Amino acid sequence: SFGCSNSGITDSDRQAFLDFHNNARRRVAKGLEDSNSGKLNPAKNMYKLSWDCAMEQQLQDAIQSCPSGFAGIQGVAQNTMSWSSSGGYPDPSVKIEPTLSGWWSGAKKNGVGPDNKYTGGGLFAFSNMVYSETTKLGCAYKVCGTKLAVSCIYNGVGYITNQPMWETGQACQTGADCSTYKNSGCEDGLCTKGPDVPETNQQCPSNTGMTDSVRDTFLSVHNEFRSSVARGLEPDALGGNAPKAAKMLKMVYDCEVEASAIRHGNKCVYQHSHGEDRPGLGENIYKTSVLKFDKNKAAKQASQLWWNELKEYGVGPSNVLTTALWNRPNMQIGHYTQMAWDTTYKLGCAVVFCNDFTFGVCQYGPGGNYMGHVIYTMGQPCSQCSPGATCSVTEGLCSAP
Repeated sequence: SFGCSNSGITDSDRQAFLDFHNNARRRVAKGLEDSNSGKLNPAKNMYKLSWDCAMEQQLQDAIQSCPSGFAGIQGVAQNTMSWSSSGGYPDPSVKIEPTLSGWWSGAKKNGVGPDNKYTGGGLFAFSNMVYSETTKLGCAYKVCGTKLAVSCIYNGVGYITNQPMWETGQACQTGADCSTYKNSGCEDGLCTKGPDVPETNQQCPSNTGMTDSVRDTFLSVHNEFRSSVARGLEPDALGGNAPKAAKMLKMVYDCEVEASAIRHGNKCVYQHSHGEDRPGLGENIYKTSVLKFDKNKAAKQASQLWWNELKEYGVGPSNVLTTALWNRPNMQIGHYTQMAWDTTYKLGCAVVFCNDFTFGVCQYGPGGNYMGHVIYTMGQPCSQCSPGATCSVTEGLCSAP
């Protein structure tokens, strides 16, 4: 049906954009898509795209003059292609397939790394098409005399350095296999996103700018990484895995710590707050060029980019945060350390839409990154938890709340 008002393209065009993307996504998911050398890895959690009229209309409005470069539309990644011909374009629909196949040819021509990680080398356009967490699609073309621009925008970002375009696994069998969004369906190996759950703010009613869904994203992503690291499961670029943690505390969400992150977030200056403005609190910051970026997507991406420091740069088996590891050229580790800091247990975050970037701030109480100190005490999980605390060996986190 589509139900789009835009007369710039036809339904037949919308169906050709949409089908090309989903057929190619399903091929990847099924492990059937060619690479430069063998087959691409199969995909779990590979979502089917749905058409979005609002996304389509906005993109259509931006290309009326066949501009050079990117539209700068909010909340989305963009793919773009320009054609020239002295004969003009009496049937622009015939350029849909070679545009999309030209975007797609990224992977076959250059290849994709063993973890399906984005590294560029010419995967930009392929990454937007294939990105597993993307659920919405909007495309449009415009004729400008002898010039044709064909473009698609996507509600997910696939060009982030070292982030996996998709996770290797079997394609979904039922909707229970789709882990990215709750209550997803499954159509022949493609996950299908259901309707959006309404955003609530019951955890911290005095604060403005944050919602419960975003809080639980930060909190669960933090805790799950701390659980993983305490049990010896997290890879370290400096050798093997990071050591087991003896007394890794489970984080709780804290409204006051949130209110403090919100204050700094609302200033819209990409830098650390002064330590006296967050007294006794650690801090992690994040921005992305994408404007008005989904707050949950921004929370998950920020958390992972901070965490990735361990597998990218490394800490080593002593687990000590040293000035020698700190001062490494082009290597930062301090965002990861604060996330893994065992004495740190209150989390409060903010995601603020600034006019220049989506800004993400998390604050940490009591706050780590003591120079010359271990990031966490090393030993068997739960071994050194405080006298009255609970801990399971299958999670490895000391908790009292």
